[PDB]
Amino acid sequence: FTLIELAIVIVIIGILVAIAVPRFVDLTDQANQANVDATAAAVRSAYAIATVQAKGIPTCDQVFANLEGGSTSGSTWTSSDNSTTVSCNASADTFTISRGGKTRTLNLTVN
Amino acid sequence: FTLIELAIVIVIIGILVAIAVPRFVDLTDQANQANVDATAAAVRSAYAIATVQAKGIPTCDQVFANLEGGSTSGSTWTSSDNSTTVSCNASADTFTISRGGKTRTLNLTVN
Amino acid sequence: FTLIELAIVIVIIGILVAIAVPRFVDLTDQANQANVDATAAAVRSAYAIATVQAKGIPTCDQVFANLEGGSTSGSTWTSSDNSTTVSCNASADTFTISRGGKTRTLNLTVN
Amino acid sequence: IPTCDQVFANLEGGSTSGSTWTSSDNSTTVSCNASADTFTISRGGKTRTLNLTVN
Ligand SMILES: *[C@H]1O[C@H](CO)[C@H](O)[C@H](O[C@H]2O[C@H](CO)[C@H](O)[C@H](O[C@H]3O[C@H](CO)[C@@H](O[C@]4(C(=O)O)C[C@H](O)[C@H](NC(C)=N)[C@H]([C@@H](NC(C)=O)[C@H](C)O)O4)[C@H](O)[C@@H]3O)[C@H]2NC(C)=O)[C@H]1NC(C)=O
Ligand SMILES: *[C@H]1O[C@H](CO)[C@H](O)[C@H](O[C@H]2O[C@H](CO)[C@H](O)[C@H](O[C@H]3O[C@H](CO)[C@@H](O[C@]4(C(=O)O)C[C@H](O)[C@H](NC(C)=N)[C@H]([C@@H](NC(C)=O)[C@H](C)O)O4)[C@H](O)[C@@H]3O)[C@H]2NC(C)=O)[C@H]1NC(C)=O
Ligand SMILES: *[C@H]1O[C@H](CO)[C@H](O)[C@H](O[C@H]2O[C@H](CO)[C@H](O)[C@H](O[C@H]3O[C@H](CO)[C@@H](O[C@]4(C(=O)O)C[C@H](O)[C@H](NC(C)=N)[C@H]([C@@H](NC(C)=O)[C@H](C)O)O4)[C@H](O)[C@@H]3O)[C@H]2NC(C)=O)[C@H]1NC(C)=O
Ligand SMILES: *[C@H]1O[C@H](CO)[C@H](O)[C@H](O[C@H]2O[C@H](CO)[C@H](O)[C@H](O[C@H]3O[C@H](CO)[C@@H](O[C@]4(C(=O)O)C[C@H](O)[C@H](NC(C)=N)[C@H]([C@@H](NC(C)=O)[C@H](C)O)O4)[C@H](O)[C@@H]3O)[C@H]2NC(C)=O)[C@H]1NC(C)=O
Ligand SMILES: [Mg+2]
Ligand SMILES: [Mg+2]
Ligand SMILES: [Mg+2]
Ligand SMILES: [Mg+2]
Repeated sequence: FTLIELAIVIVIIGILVAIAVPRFVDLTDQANQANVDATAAAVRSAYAIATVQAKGIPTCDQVFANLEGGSTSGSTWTSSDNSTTVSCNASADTFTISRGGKTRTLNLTVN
Repeated sequence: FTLIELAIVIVIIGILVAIAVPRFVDLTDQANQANVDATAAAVRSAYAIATVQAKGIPTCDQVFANLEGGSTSGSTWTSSDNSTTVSCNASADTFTISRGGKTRTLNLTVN
Repeated sequence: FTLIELAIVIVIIGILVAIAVPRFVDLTDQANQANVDATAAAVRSAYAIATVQAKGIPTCDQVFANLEGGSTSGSTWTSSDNSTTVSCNASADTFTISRGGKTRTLNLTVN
Repeated sequence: IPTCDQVFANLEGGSTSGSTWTSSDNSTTVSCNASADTFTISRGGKTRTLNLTVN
């Protein structure tokens, strides 16, 4: 390369640097909260559907039977990507929904 | 970097900019209205259930006992995320449901 | 940005596009039908309650006195969001319930 | 269902003249055919079509 071309390069490098560039940000807290909230809405609907199926107060299993996005092991349901959990305390008439420390609780009577 | 690579970069930057990009929009008015409406539906059902429990006209507390998503302090119920409110005027036979300035009123006889 | 970063961006844009995305659909016909049907159920109950209050065949006004979700101007009742209408033809012993072109008719004797 | 103008109101990088939006550097175009429930996006002969119901 000629000295002129190198001089031009030395100029242009200095100008294509000293742009702004975005930071990466750990937005997983906000996303986890929305996941927990959307899951809580789904649990309420799944419970409501279960009260028709049960013709009365539903069992914990009847509620989780109506959730699509995951699998269940006795008294708990887990999203297929394992981070979101739902669980009953059937004696405490309560569902807890949680993901990455974000959490929500539904006080729905269940057996 | 060579001058050719910088020239190519100067071209491509100018083309990956001058896309469209969406505006963020404060859609909280539309969402607040839907929250107030969904809550109003819940209050009507909670009231209807309360008329069976009460075997007659229900008390303001008997109505709020049938709402899941929050807590009550005398004559008012508040969503667990505190922005949605329901309140009785038991002398005025009225429930008011409100959130972020969006509001609805139910004229249900209560004591 | 380097040419490599722009190349990576050109690849990833092409893959985050060419997802599926849902269509918006005007489901207002199905929702309007359900509104008309739910309102028709309410009119039947309001009429039945009115036959006890009247100790006989009720007046058109005695029937609408038992409906919560709206207001009345002589011989018609309108939802507080004005789109759903109920009206008597007291000479034709008929109530018509309608919303957005969806309609239902109840042949209940009234005066 | 939104109008063609309500859709373009939400795009930042350009301007609109009835039924079309154009990037501020004028080469990228978007246009509605509101009767055909379609948006066409194009630039320098490269093109894409979205079948979204609009009025
Ligand atoms: C929901 O299903 C999913 C998959 O479908 C998953 O498997 C979940 O976990 C379970 O998975 C297995 C069963 O399918 C595990 O074995 C386990 O079962 C649980 O139940 C066992 C029998 O009730 C229990 O065993 C005990 C016992 O039999 O008494 C309880 C104690 O561990 C006990 N130990 C002591 C010291 N008291 C013995 C123990 N003995 C000794 C000396 O250590 C055994 C014989 O070694 O075992 C299991 O311990 C277990 O609770 C279960 N996973 C767990 C919790 O490990 C399934 N349900 C859920 C949500 O757990
Ligand atoms: C519903 O429950 C939730 C939580 O479960 C929440 O706590 C709500 O608010 C209340 O919370 C506390 C009680 O649990 C507060 O103390 C408060 O109580 C209300 O009732 C008090 C007694 O009736 C009342 O006190 C008065 C009084 O005793 O007369 C009323 C006046 O304030 C009065 N002042 C004057 C000048 N007349 C006195 C006052 N005196 C002076 C000289 O200032 C006191 C002695 O300092 O107090 C309280 O004022 C209060 O109304 C209540 N929160 C509020 C409203 O602050 C609970 N209910 C709801 C919805 O409020
Ligand atoms: C139910 O209540 C709600 C609110 O509570 C709502 O107001 C409804 O609509 C009514 O609202 C007003 C009354 O509160 C309106 O004035 C109107 O009243 C109706 O009754 C009037 C008197 O009976 C009637 O006026 C007439 C008349 O007096 O004869 C009838 C004719 O219009 C007549 N015109 C002619 C050419 N014959 C005259 C007219 N004269 C001329 C030369 O034009 C007048 C003097 O200008 O008026 C009204 O016309 C009206 O029917 C009523 N709203 C309407 C229908 O406009 C209330 N009831 C319902 C459901 O309507
Ligand atoms: C979107 O906005 C941007 C800027 O905000 C841009 O301006 C776009 O282009 C338009 O810009 C002007 C209007 O703001 C132009 O005038 C033009 O307007 C269009 O509408 C005119 C009236 O509807 C139209 O005129 C007509 C007519 O009035 O009938 C249609 C024919 O041209 C007609 N000719 C004949 C032979 N039938 C007459 C013509 N008569 C003769 C004898 O020639 C006139 C009187 O000379 O004119 C215009 O022709 C035009 O369509 C519009 N730019 C264009 C298309 O030229 C704006 N909208 C878009 C996207 O176009
Ligand atoms: Mg139980
Ligand atoms: Mg009372
Ligand atoms: Mg009659
Ligand atoms: Mg159309």
